[PDB]
Amino acid sequence: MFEVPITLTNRKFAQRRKLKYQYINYISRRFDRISKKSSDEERKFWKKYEKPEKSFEIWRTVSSQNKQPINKQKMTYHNFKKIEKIPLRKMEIPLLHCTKENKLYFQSISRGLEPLKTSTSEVRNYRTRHIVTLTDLLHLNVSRHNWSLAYKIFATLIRIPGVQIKSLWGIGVEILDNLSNSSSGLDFLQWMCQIYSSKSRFVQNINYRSIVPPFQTGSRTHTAKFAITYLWSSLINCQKSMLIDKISEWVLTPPFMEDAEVWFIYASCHLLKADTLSRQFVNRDIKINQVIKHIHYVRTFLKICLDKGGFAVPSRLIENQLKSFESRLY
Amino acid sequence: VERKVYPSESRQRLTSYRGKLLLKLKWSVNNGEENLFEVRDCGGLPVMLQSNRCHLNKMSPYELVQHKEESDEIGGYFIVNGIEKLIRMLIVQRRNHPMAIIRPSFANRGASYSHYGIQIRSVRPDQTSQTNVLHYLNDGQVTFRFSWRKNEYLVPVVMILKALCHTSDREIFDGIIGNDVKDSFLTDRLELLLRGFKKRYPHLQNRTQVLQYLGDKFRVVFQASPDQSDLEVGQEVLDRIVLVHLGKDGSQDKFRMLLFMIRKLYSLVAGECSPDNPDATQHQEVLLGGFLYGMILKEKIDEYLQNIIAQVRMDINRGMAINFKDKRYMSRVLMRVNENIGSKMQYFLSTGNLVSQSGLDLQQVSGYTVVAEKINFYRFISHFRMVHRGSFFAQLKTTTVRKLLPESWGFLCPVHTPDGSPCGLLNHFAHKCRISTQQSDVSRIPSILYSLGVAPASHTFAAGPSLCCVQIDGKIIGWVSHEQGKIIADTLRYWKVEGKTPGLPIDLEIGYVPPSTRGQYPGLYLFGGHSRMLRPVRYLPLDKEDIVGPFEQVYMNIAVTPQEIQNNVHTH
Amino acid sequence: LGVGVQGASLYCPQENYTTKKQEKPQWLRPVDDTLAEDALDLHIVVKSLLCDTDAFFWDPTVANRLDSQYIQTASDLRNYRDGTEIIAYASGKTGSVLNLTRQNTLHLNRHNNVTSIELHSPIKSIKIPGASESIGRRSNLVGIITENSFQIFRIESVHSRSCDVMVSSSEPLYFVEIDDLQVVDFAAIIDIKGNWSIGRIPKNFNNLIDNLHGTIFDPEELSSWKRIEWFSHFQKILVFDRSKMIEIDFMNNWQTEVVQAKAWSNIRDYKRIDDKNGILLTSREIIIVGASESNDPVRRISWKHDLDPDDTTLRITVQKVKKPDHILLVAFVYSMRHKRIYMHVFSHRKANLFQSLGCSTVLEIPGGTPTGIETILTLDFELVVDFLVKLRNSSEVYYYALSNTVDHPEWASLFNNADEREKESIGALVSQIKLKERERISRVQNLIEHENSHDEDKYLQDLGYRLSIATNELLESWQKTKDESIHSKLKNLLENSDSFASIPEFSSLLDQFFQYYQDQDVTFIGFEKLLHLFLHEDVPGLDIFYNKLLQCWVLVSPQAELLTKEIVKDIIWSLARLEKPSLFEPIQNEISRSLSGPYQDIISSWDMDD
Amino acid sequence: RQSHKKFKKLIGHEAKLLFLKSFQFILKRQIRWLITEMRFPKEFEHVAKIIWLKILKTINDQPQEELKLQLHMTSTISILYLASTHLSLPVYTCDYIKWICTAKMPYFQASEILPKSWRIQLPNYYVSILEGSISPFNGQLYNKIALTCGMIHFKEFFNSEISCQGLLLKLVMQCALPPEFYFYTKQVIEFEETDIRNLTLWERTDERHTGRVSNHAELRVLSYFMLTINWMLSFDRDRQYPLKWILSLTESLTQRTTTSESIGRNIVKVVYPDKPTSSDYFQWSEEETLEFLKWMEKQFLPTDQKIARRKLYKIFPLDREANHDGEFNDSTHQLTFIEDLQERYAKQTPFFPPARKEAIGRLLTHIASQLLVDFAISKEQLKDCISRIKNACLHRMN
Amino acid sequence: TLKYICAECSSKLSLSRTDAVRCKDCGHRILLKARTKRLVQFEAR
DNA sequence: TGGAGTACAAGTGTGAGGAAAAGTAGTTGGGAGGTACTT
DNA sequence: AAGTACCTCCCAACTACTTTTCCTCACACTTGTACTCCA
Repeated sequence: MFEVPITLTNRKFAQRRKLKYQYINYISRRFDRISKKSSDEERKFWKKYEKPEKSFEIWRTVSSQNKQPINKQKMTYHNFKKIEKIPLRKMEIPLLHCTKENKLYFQSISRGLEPLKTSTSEVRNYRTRHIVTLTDLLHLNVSRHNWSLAYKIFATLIRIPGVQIKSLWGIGVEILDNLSNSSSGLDFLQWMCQIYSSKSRFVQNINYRSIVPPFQTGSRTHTAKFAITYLWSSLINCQKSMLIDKISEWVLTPPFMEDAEVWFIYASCHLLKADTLSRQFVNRDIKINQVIKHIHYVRTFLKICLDKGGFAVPSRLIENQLKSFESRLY
Repeated sequence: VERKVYPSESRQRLTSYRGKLLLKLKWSVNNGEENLFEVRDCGGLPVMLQSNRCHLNKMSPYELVQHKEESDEIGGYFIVNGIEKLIRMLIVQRRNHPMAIIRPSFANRGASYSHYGIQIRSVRPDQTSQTNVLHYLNDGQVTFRFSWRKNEYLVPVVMILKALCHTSDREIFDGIIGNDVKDSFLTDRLELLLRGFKKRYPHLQNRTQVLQYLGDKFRVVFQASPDQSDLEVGQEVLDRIVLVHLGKDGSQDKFRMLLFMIRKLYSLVAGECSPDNPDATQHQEVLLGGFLYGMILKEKIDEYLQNIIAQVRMDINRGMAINFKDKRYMSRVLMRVNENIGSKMQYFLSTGNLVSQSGLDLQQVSGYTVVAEKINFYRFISHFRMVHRGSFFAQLKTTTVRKLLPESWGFLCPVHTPDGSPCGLLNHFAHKCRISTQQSDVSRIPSILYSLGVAPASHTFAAGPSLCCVQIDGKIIGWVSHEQGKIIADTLRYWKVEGKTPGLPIDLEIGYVPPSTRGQYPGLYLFGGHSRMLRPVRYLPLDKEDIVGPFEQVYMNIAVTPQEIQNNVHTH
Repeated sequence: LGVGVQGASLYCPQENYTTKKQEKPQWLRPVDDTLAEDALDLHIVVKSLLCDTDAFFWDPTVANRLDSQYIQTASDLRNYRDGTEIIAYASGKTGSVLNLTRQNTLHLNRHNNVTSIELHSPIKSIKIPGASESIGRRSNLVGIITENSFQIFRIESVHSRSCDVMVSSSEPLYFVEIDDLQVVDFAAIIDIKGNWSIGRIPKNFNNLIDNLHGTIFDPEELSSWKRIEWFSHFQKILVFDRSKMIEIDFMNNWQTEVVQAKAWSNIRDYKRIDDKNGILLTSREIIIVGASESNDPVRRISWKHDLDPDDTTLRITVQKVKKPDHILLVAFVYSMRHKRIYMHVFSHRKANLFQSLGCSTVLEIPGGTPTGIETILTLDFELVVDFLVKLRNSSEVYYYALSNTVDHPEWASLFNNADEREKESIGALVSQIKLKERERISRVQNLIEHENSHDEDKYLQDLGYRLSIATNELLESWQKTKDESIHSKLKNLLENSDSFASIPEFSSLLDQFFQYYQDQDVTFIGFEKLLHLFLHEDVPGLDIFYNKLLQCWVLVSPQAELLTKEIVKDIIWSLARLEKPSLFEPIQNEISRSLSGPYQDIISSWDMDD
Repeated sequence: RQSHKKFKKLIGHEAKLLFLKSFQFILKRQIRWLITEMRFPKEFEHVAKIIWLKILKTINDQPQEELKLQLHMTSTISILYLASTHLSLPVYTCDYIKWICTAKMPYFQASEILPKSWRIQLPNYYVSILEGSISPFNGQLYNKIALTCGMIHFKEFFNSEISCQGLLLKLVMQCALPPEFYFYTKQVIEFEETDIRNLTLWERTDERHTGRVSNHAELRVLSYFMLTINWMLSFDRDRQYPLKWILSLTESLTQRTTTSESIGRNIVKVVYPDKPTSSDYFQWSEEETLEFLKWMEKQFLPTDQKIARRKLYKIFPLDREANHDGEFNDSTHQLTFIEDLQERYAKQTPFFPPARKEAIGRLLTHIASQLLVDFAISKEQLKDCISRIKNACLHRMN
Repeated sequence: TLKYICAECSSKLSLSRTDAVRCKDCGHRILLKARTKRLVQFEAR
């Protein structure tokens, strides 16, 4: 039922989804000469858009320069029955050497009738068949508040050859919520960003199967979601350590200047460092030239994200916390 | 994947302990209306052990055994293909202080050129060296001198003095004429310097017009771009060459120092100022390893910009792609240009050759780095403590550059130097000679001198050896009497070693020069900058530990044992 | 106001973390990590009842076929009858005709004067929009969708003494443009295949599409999925599909492409929550709670969540709960393929800084997949809530309430036929079995009498006698003709072999006969270790092989013994394979295949390498 | 450079013997195990070679050019099936269609660990026949049986002995009934047959069609329990099975237990999605699942950039990180197969019509679809199984 | 048996031909040779 | 009782598709850099 | 020879549509062999 980590190709289903997207390739070149006047056959469709690289969808904020007036030419029976007369006269030539349901699959989707038949649930391979049932069971007691068992489903899941990148890292909360004799959970995202430490450019043009980019690859202009999660995993775990002067040195090495938030979490590694140390046990020259640094760090680490892209902060009382840290010393 | 390499591993492999050089570029175009940011790779350059950038930095001796080094690891050197090498320190002239050299090796340059002159070495705040020699002529016409790439240029001084701030010629004149009209050696030598220029350049009246001519003849040897007018070339000459202690926003203050490098010079050709000896450990400083290494790394990314442009100059030979908002055409360029700064920097650390298509301000191009041998532990520690006087001075067999000199007291060891050919050129530092690396803060000190009896520079209109010119780092700011700065050299010392303001550092040297009959030029000279030689002494009133340079120590009476402290003489 | 955002969107997917920090060190947890602490929460259904009533595909244009929402009539404005709860549900042969008071349970009205109003063009939409929350009164009319036209009702003049609800209807205009209209919502406002419109709905009950409009048609929206709302009451509409958002002010000229989502999402609902600022989206694997901007209220993209499952039929309903410090939001995604729900707990605040708490799941009736579910908004940390149900292949409208603290049609029409021609035929066959069940009920009883007795001591050596002679016939049956190269019957006695009652002897007499052939030409097999597949467990001896068959049917057998006794002895003569020859009959057959099978066929018959 | 490289998809005839070489060595692995745990004797192994020695001749009688040897993974099931119905074993194909969904004998993924030397010289178009491609569905095990007893005379030369006293007796113990049902079905099988006793198996030599007469010997025995399950409590004046007994008759049997046969029954529901309530895995308990997750510990014995995943092994240990349930825990605390019988008989302790015929019809929903999962057929192929049993008995008594 | 030493993780792994010059318990490159029982003789001077 | 008309016993005939690993191959990340061109 | 011409020197992201050709059956044509209103 859940979104599965299986890389499996099928003969009859990879035809019929080519036979799906090539049906777009004749209903969109008719509409080129409807909205204007009035050798692989999939790659033309993907170059018609821009791949997101941020989330599941590519977005734009609204009250912007993205504006255009609405078409008022109504679309009716005299223009809709003619957008699909030219494909079915010519896209019926693969329909006579395909399988007997690649006719069935294709006629139904022009007329509503979304499939009850999802592909990887009857596949009965006995090895990608064991994966499907275990994934519903994986989320089951997680959504029922019982962590002794769903923690122990996962180790059996990651010894089956065929599992993929999605289920690896996002539900590592089962170590986060063991806590009695735990593995501490932080050394997990160390290794997960170790061997997957690619700085490859976002390839943007492959025919995307078996994965989705915006959670699990290390492409540029927005870094890995298995990378910035490690910082937020460790930093509140650094606040629970009461290693601040050992953790701001781990932003010191990577040159992730392809993003904005990774400097704001670095705009608090030296903020909270100046929380305990800006008391100094006074109630006396030694930490005065240490506190007075550890705010000016934050003064151009909060600014350095204001130099970067999208990160909207309430800049009135964030500064008022920072100004008041040096009023502690007076 | 990207794993953590340790310098134990780079010794086994016999490879160089390199760190990859990130270098992002700003390919902007069309009055900067399109802007491209390309963090591009430039090869690995070797990195110093126990630097910031080596992994051994904040590392326990217990953990140095965990990663297989000696428990008392020295560091501070390079591993160049297994051979442990380091950049030798060299002795160069003190920054930002106009020396008063006499030199018979000026008479080679032509007839009527004298033997005297003023030499300054203004460093830039990014450690770049630049010498502005100021000669003297029998004719009276003082000729400024500098070097831009590999050549030697001569200009009349008033052409600069007209160009620095917007002066009339009497504003130039009475600028020099502070007092001492009645001296017939000021008021007559000064005439031909003004009379000749009005005769030589009658058609160059004001500063906007003198920059029309100065950026004209120095246009194409500076390789400036055709969008820049002749004044904007000339302003860039005035911001790249003459007195680069400030650069821009100091074109008033760069004027007030050339009024000081002439009134010194006229107080030399009469002989009221005895000439400074550059060997004497008081006008010479230390050129460190990294500060040299941070100049050649600036030079090699100046030879990288000019090669990208040379590639586009190889694209004007085609009509191939005139496409400068194009993304891929920039990649078409830089996948062809030699962007390997890897073995361009390591080649400096292998052979010792200081290759430069531009050219530094130093005079030799070899022997900059050696082999840190390991034949015992005494030999290996003394590489880091050695300093070489300079590779040119092996020519001069006059032993003045080789002799033990009294200003080496506490800075250079009188004993520890080898015998044989470099016996004297290869003398080491002392047990406590600690060197300033960062500079200090000077945003507080001028507010303290004006709080004392110092009149400011602009309001005053005075000069001469008979007053005391107060300077900080080659920035003339004041004028007082000789008994005034005689107290300020005690007053600033109390205000320093006690806890008054964090703006006053303790590495600051207070070089008060007392006035003397035909001796060194009197003045009160402060330096706080990079690359000085400092050692700890014990200051007797308010008894604290004090820091004293080799320029203060020429005029102090520092006792040795407290059995031998006399009265009214020893402050330290 | 929130600190960790981007502006394109605002992230918190399932169970990983959040990305923000307010940093308020005032002794009260100086961090606002969204995964907040609470006690455990589990939802318990309350079973009740409310009322009564191609093969590999399922259509998107069918959305709703039942409704019950607090909508008020026209006549209760001067009277203080504060809001009504009326019923409307589809009925008929294929569901075309259309026809309460929350006392303790949710049930049909008490004097059942429902009007089964006749509709000759069938039902695919039973839905009201309601009104806005800050206008002063409720709406009083509902427009639905028929397969031929577009009808308009009116909720006027309901009473109390008769519990009667009538409507006054406007005549529907048919499809002048013959395209299937998708969803109606008011907020003759329509969504036909191709285009949209706005209409001034009339004000009489006895007796217009405005003169500016536009289209919505897309070629590469492969489904016919559409759904429409309005945005924030100021002349702005929202037209959706599986693909994008169409925001039109029909007075201005401004089209907006915010949700560019033909890439990896499939929008399966769009729902306007009653607070007009926070509007929810529940498309493909996404759960967006995108709010409104205060500068220009056109859209804010706010706190969103992923949806982990991979279902394509997810509807949604969202019920607010107004508690004195936070504002609750849920999400019911129910399937016409399966039973699972997947929900959230949100807490909307005033300064637009709102978090989530966790996810939780409930299931349904096993027989049927839920096809229609609506909340009960109730006149507007003990997480109690309630909702109605309706399922596919289940036309029985139950009631359930989530508090905090089935035979198939392939069976019934076949078995127990109405044949009078053969009524007593099987009817005698239930007395044919007892004619031999009780023929064989007393022969065992005489064996209950004789237990190791003397006239079956007659039998037991005769059982040795007639099972010792007729073995060498079948051991000299194939000695003359052993060269076969081209069996074990053991039914040689013919008395009954069923008139002797001893468990420890007849096993140990056949096993006594096995050792009698310690010579060749016969191979015997065992029973203590071969015969275990009934018991699913070890058999050390045959006394306790039978005893687990004897300690299992004590009461349910007729007096525990007589049917149990001839179970195992039957299996003894059903496992009567004891007369295969010795090894020299298979092995010389194995060499005729190894040698007439040529030099390719040696290694073809080859075990023994690992 | 070609001297180092071999095994390159090019083997002409020896590769056609590779599946004739590999598929007896894996056969050697399968029945040697059946003596070890499934307790079948020395006469279970000696039988199963000549069965394989005349299945080579089944291909060798066809000509060598364009031979297209028709075999499957169910071939080693079907030559094991001949070591069952000739050997007079009480076994039924429930005990082979389910114990491969527990995968006790090495049937699934017989390429991965079983040969250890005969993988690399395989062309990749017989690779879908040597390993665990799919599971046999909708009677696919019952269709290779037509290839088995059919071309060579398994009748005449040997005996087709579904021990018909057993599947009746097996279904007695499968669902906790009074043992009068063991003899109730006796005069039902013996009334729809010509030459009444000792049914035989369907063979095939000419056709390509599944049996619409449904002449499989075991499949007919499966239908024979399906009307006598309806008779004794609705066609009954005797009313011996009482009226309070009906409530704990169906729903007690439709209640999840945790025996070693009922946990292993659940994976048939996992592998086969087709039948309803095959997705009933959501309603497990803790020790019902740790047995399933230690059922994985017999799944995983068949089923330089590798030391990185060693750290994934290291940070996720299969055993618990502190005090698992192995050493200092229960010796004998598992509920057995002689318990869920006897507990329900302790539950159905009472012993001494429209509200009855509907309340017996609940039992028709359970056990006539409990038959469906224990053999993995479809309910529309249950309808081919029914429609030749009742009308012919309607045709034979008249 | 001829084996070698991983310099990094200190794990004695042998080396056949047509193999990577690597470690296999860690992923290290530089790898050093161990000694076995072999007769060497010395004067005690 | 002899003769039909629709329900139906009973033999053999057509093509046409799911298995999924198996290794090769679809554009731009990639991989480096002095040798190779007659205007 | 005089500084271009700029052609490439050149591997290969995750699989891209091929891909090795093997193998399970589907889905109804045939006219009695059955059970029957007019004749």
